[PDB]
Amino acid sequence: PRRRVIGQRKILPDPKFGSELLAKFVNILMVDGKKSTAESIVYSALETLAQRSGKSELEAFEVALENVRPTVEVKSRRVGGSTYQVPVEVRPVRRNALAMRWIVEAARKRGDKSMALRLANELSDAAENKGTAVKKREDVHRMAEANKAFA
Amino acid sequence: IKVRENEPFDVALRRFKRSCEKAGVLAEVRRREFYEKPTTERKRAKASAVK
Amino acid sequence: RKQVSDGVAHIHASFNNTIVTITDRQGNALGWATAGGSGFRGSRKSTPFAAQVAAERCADAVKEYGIKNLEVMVKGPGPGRESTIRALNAAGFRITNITDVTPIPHNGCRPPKKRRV
RNA sequence: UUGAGCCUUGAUGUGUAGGAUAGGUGGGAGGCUUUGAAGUGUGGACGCCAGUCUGCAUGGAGCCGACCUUGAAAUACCACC
RNA sequence: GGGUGAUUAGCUCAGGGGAGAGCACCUCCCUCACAAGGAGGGGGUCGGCGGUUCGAUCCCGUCAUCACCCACCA
RNA sequence: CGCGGGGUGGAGCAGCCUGGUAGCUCGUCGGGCUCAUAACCCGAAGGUCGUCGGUUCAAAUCCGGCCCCCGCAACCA
RNA sequence: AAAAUGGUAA
RNA sequence: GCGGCCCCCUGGACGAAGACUGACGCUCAGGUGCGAAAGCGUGGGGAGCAAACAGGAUUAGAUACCCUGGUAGUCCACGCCGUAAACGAUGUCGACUUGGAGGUUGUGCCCUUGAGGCGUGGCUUCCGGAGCUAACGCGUUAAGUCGACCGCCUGGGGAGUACGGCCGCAAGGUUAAAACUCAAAUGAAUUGACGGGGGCCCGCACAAGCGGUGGAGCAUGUGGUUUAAUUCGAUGCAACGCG
Ligand SMILES: [Mg+2]
Ligand SMILES: [Mg+2]
Ligand SMILES: [Mg+2]
Ligand SMILES: [Mg+2]
Ligand SMILES: [Mg+2]
Ligand SMILES: [Mg+2]
Ligand SMILES: [Mg+2]
Ligand SMILES: [Mg+2]
Ligand SMILES: [Mg+2]
Ligand SMILES: [Mg+2]
Ligand SMILES: [Mg+2]
Ligand SMILES: [Mg+2]
Ligand SMILES: [Mg+2]
Ligand SMILES: [Mg+2]
Ligand SMILES: [Mg+2]
Ligand SMILES: [Mg+2]
Ligand SMILES: [Mg+2]
Ligand SMILES: [Mg+2]
Repeated sequence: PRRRVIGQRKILPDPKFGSELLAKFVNILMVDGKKSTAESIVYSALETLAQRSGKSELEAFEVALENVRPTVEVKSRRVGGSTYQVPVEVRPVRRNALAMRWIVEAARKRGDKSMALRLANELSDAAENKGTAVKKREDVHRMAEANKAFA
Repeated sequence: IKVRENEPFDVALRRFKRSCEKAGVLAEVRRREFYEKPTTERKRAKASAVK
Repeated sequence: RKQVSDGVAHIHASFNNTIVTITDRQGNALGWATAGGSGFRGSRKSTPFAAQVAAERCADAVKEYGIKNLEVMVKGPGPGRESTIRALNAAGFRITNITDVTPIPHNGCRPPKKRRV
């Protein structure tokens, strides 16, 4: 980072649906290098979501993300010897990266029986934009709005 | 300072301030400078202004 | 009320705060607003964004007088100054003149001693 | 000049079931109309923005009203306010 | 004893169809640490009793309490 | 000699009418931060309530003795 | 924003 | 030391040409005068600023730096004080010794044939030659080569202090020692190291992330304590599942 601007590592798409975005999602959910366990959880959650709201696996999942993608965030700058919180726009790829991360943390905290059930409920609430992950996005937007003076 | 702008306008044109005192005088007339500080800042100002 | 239809906007920009006062053409005030009074007290009120928000509020609270035109008189330095003028233009006012009235002594009274921070 | 007023007249009046800017109560089953109603702008005010009390103007012979509702039912007219 | 006024979150105070502010407590970030900031969660029969309309913190009388003026004060 | 006020953790001070569960600064102890020490941060421990005797189911708190300390008064000759 | 100190000889 | 504009009184410097006096000159102990700011006395004045002082912060503390106020003073008239890094840290006068680039102010001639060409004075700034200098540097405005006169110095501390004299309203100024004590104190420059100095660059250094330790039980090492012995060594990073 100091010197060498670097490239990007490619990931293969999801076997069931052939989408890169969903493949990244299982990676975020994976723990201890157990991809088969992770993909099993995600597929079960997606199927439950699809039959809950009709719609379809990818479209329902995308709708949930759109309600959690951030648009601006604060970042300490410390230029003149004082600490500020300057809002900054979010890069398009970093948007869903934060969205997917936030959803997983919300699901992990949610107290249901199975992880698939936790995940299905969490991003189902996200589709109706009332879950904890949605609350996280609102706080980030609200904090950035307050510090709009700096730019 | 004084600009009597005509009806075609989208730019402030506030450029006579930099052509005038504007903030140079304000920045220097806000704290007293004991006579000998000026003389010294004047002397070094153009001691450096040599090529 | 009284439909003056044109006045003057006085911008008092300093290093710590900015005050916007809209008067008629005889110096009778009609309305005012300040960066400090628009929230964001402290270090956030000496910013250009602080100044334009104050200008927008001062544009409000005088709409009853139906101002259409106004000169702007700018006083002092500060992070505001230019930001307010843009906000007044964006607020829907026909700016006619732009003059600065910053007081410049012909070196009269002695200023305070230099800060030794 | 300004209020306190003072003694008269015009307006004044949103949860909610509803045509809704239902102020309470009664005489109360009919009115004003050239002592201008209808179709339109006008401005103070307001508002949980329903448009209203309001000045006149092209205008020139009509509808309200019980009815569906509401805890309340006609400001149809009059009156104790 | 008569008159004048009052009782509303832990605190300081607003308000015939809506209990409102500000300060407190816990969290969130924030900060070197803080601090200073911004964001959420709360926390009241609106003192009780009784009284009209549909209720009416709003309206009325009685209590318990507080403040002042006055009577009382032999 | 007479009259008042005090005695509470290691130090200086609150808790008295309100007899039914000793708190607050600095100190002390353990762990952090530092090359190390101060400062700073986190977490703990520390109390015959001067002594003795009573009335109370219960006494730092209410009463009456004793010890110590502080402050007033001790005048007319 | 704040930021003190470092026993004797060798 | 002296900055708005105008008037009144007044000192010095420089240039052109000519006339005049005829060594009338240079330096100067003692002496006399002038001498920033602060300060003192008497009488005025007082906007701003601001010692002292008061409050708010910061801090371990903060008799400070920062913030809010604020008296003397800063201003005027007269009198005193007589000191400054009063510095060019370089006494005054005179003569001589290669150059370059500028500023300011006079003056002669040539077609001014625009802001030009050729000369000749005064003051002033920078860079550099020989020479000088411990070096740094100075260098026709010398710290170069010489002459005249004056002032001053003789290791550091004690000490520009004590005592005495003179001066002052005071504050104090000026002249100016000794005992005692040390073997150094000091100037310029060189190489490093360091800086809460500057520039450029790099590192799981930060930032972006993931998973841990610090809490529990147990394994293991160390410190401490204990013991007859608890063998010896390793001790910030770079000792502590180490020999
Ligand atoms: Mg200031
Ligand atoms: Mg002499
Ligand atoms: Mg003086
Ligand atoms: Mg004086
Ligand atoms: Mg005086
Ligand atoms: Mg000050
Ligand atoms: Mg001297
Ligand atoms: Mg000098
Ligand atoms: Mg000298
Ligand atoms: Mg030279
Ligand atoms: Mg002396
Ligand atoms: Mg003497
Ligand atoms: Mg990191
Ligand atoms: Mg452990
Ligand atoms: Mg061993
Ligand atoms: Mg050893
Ligand atoms: Mg060894
Ligand atoms: Mg190892």
